[PDB]
Amino acid sequence: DLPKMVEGVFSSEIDKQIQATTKFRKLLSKERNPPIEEVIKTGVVGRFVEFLRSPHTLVQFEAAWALTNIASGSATQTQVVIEAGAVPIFVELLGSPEPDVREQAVWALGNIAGDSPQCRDYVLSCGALRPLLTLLGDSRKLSMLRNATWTLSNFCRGKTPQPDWNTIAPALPVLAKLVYSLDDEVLIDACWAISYLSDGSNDKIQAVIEAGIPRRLVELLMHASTSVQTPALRSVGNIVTGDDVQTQVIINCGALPCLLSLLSSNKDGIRKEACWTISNITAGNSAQIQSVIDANIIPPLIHLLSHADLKTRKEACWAISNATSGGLQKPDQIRYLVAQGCIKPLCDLLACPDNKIIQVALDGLENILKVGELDKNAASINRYALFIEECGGMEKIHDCQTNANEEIYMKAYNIIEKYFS
Amino acid sequence: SSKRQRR
Amino acid sequence: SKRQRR
Repeated sequence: DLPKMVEGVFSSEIDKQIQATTKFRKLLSKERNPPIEEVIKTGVVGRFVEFLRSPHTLVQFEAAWALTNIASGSATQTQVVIEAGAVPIFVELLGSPEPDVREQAVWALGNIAGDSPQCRDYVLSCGALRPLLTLLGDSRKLSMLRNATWTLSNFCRGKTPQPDWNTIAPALPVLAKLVYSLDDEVLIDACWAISYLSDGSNDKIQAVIEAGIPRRLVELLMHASTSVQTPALRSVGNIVTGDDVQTQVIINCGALPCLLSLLSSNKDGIRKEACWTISNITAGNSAQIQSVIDANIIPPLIHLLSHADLKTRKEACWAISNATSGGLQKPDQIRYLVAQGCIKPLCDLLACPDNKIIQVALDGLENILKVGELDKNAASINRYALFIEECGGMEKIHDCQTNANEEIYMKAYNIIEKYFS
Repeated sequence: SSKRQRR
Repeated sequence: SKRQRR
């Protein structure tokens, strides 16, 4: 009964303290509607934090568990725990001699850090990372590995703002190891954590590369579990947003055959993601476009330009359009894209409700044309302009002249003025 | 939600 | 050149 429990918590006797606190732990453990607020109203959160420094590990544990589940509630409920000064103590408890106390401290810090980026940063400010990274390297207990990895992902997670880089960066070596874990759940949280850190500028990508992480990520693209594949894919995608040499690391770890496979994944998200990743590889140099061609990725893409949802058609559009970048250096590539039937599905997208997509399809089609114009002058017509005319594409370019986006209509005009006078 | 209640 | 987000 609630007021007797309050009495127990404020008793100075360790056994009264422990019976009471356990009852609170159990009540905050309810599956449906834990009365977090009623508990908070009683005034005991301050006590639970005192209990965190008792020499009796059991009350440390029960207190930590109660606190963990208050911090599992709303932002204001979490803040009550933060206000009480629990976080610097939880960091001390990462060094407790008693493994369950350490684990519960890890768990509490996960929940607190998970409430928001500001909260995340607060926890990092209290020196949480280093002792967490240590537990991750030493512990053999699977539950602790699961918990500490998940909590590590919460330390990495968030963009408004992102964690300070030098502060969170030491996580990379530990994550490089956790992705070889034999546990699926560790694998998942590790991969998510990596995808948060790899989402950034090229220097951050570089740090991921030099931790040695790319090789195992690519291998995890083909993991049985879509829950593993998704964040591993996300991370590989992030990497190839880097420069050409950084992108080349991903090619050299054999990602292209995996990306070819992932195009046929049963999850829409993975397919869409796979296309986005490929588009950033075909945004690269001539040789990297050629890699995508030699991997037979182009036909599935061109197929996806017509099939599956619009978000998919959008990403495939970027991928194919990007691939038309080297008409000057290696025009053989465009002629290959044309021969695999890219023109007609590109023309279709000119009527896309998204203006960026219209521009991307228009760009691709201008590059297609310039090669046909080079083949024309070395022969007598531009056969690419002809196929664009008779497939109905010329009329769709014509309609782009009524588009208001300056980039779009001016681009559409010159194509008509140049290849369709 | 990136939080976990215990039990 | 290259598209972020993510």
